[PDB]
Amino acid sequence: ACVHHIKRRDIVLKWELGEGAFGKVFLAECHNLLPEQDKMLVAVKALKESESARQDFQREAELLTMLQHQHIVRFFGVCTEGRPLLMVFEYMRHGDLNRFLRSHGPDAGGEDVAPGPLGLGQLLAVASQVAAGMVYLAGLHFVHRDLATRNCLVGQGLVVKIGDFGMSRDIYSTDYYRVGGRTMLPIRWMPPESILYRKFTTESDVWSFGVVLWEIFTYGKQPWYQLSNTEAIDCITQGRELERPRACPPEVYAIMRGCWQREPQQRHSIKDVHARLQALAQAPPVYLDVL
Ligand SMILES: CC(C)(C)c1cc(NC(=O)COC(=O)c2ccc(-n3cnnn3)cc2)n(-c2ccccc2)n1
Repeated sequence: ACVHHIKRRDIVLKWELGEGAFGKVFLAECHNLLPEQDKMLVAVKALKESESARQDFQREAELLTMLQHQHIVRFFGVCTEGRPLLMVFEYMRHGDLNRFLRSHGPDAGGEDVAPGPLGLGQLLAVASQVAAGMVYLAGLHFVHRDLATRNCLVGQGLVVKIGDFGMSRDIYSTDYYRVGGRTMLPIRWMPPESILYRKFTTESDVWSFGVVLWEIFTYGKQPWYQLSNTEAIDCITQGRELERPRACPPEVYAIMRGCWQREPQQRHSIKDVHARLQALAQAPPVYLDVL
């Protein structure tokens, strides 16, 4: 295929970062990858096992290459020469966004972030970048089907990027409802038409962003954490909706409710939601203090 390739001798593994059921991730040095950077760090996902998995690897590499954008996960290329098959990603300091949110919550500094909880303007900065990525995917008419903070990485300078990780099914297994045997539905992020009728569209993606907007202002709490999976399915289908968090100002909770309209056709577009959040994010301290 028309993906970029990387020679094994340029890659040098340092240590393991994480281990899913279908993939290990390592930190590694990569030589001669970029022009200005002779020696840079990278994340290296190694494929596990099977003849069926070799095809899924192929599909990922193609999708990732053609769907590159400032706020989508950065992908350099593969290493086909000799097993195991490697995928080279850009290394992201702070890990996934859920972990980052939990570590800087109201439960009581650093290089990238001030001490204590994240500020209103900092929270809105994260919401805007995640929103910016969904405008790009909506534009090309690709549906994510599993948008959450656990599938968002954070880097140096608090740069946030959207992805889709198989490690999330192991680390955050509680966030999925198992069905059939090998299927896993993230019911707490899904709209009514997805749960009942099993239809996923761009409108079903906006609902999930509303739930992602709720995650951020709760500093990474699970939606409907008090309810079990079956209790949560009853709750969403019967039209009951999440509360406004303590950190969330009224103006921002209006944007969540905007995403949560029952009939899909009456929900707001992702472009208009981004417009509000980016405008709100870049607003001056005088405006945001009275917000
Ligand atoms: C563009 C979008 C969102 C539609 C998409 C993206 C992916 N694939 C990924 O996200 C994969 O990423 C990593 O494996 C990864 C692991 C570890 C790291 N890192 C840790 N520390 N630093 N980096 C960084 C990436 N898709 C996919 C498509 C088909 C099948 C499966 C997945 N679909």
